[PDB]
Amino acid sequence: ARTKQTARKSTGGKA
Amino acid sequence: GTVIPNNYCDFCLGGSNMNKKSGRPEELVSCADCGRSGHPTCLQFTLNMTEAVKTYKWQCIECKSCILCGTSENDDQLLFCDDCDRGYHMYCLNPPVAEPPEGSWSCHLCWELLK
Ligand SMILES: [Zn+2]
Ligand SMILES: [Zn+2]
Ligand SMILES: [Zn+2]
Ligand SMILES: [Zn+2]
Repeated sequence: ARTKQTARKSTGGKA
Repeated sequence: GTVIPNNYCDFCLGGSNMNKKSGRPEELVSCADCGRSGHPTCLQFTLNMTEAVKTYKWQCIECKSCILCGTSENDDQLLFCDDCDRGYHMYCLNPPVAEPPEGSWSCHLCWELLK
């Protein structure tokens, strides 16, 4: 599952 | 408010006419609150998630607030639905949840609609 925290960490290319 | 969707993807800088990562045209999805945009594939969304996020006022990761209480507190506890990307605090669910599940977790709105 994703949380905001884990999602931030796995989508590191977002500006 | 003063929001206007950005016409470029935060990840690859391409517009909807050309995703620079894939080399294909691809629509952008844009945050309802801040206007930042991304190609769904750059956001790593499935195709069905892509369709879902276009049906409501989707928020980007930074803006995401809990559907149930409206806050953006406790990022470590704000689950994102794996079918629609809406955010829900584990402690706003009933029964509340101690830890993010392994593998997919989907929200009650999606459970009602798709099952
Ligand atoms: Zn892109
Ligand atoms: Zn946003
Ligand atoms: Zn909440
Ligand atoms: Zn959902």
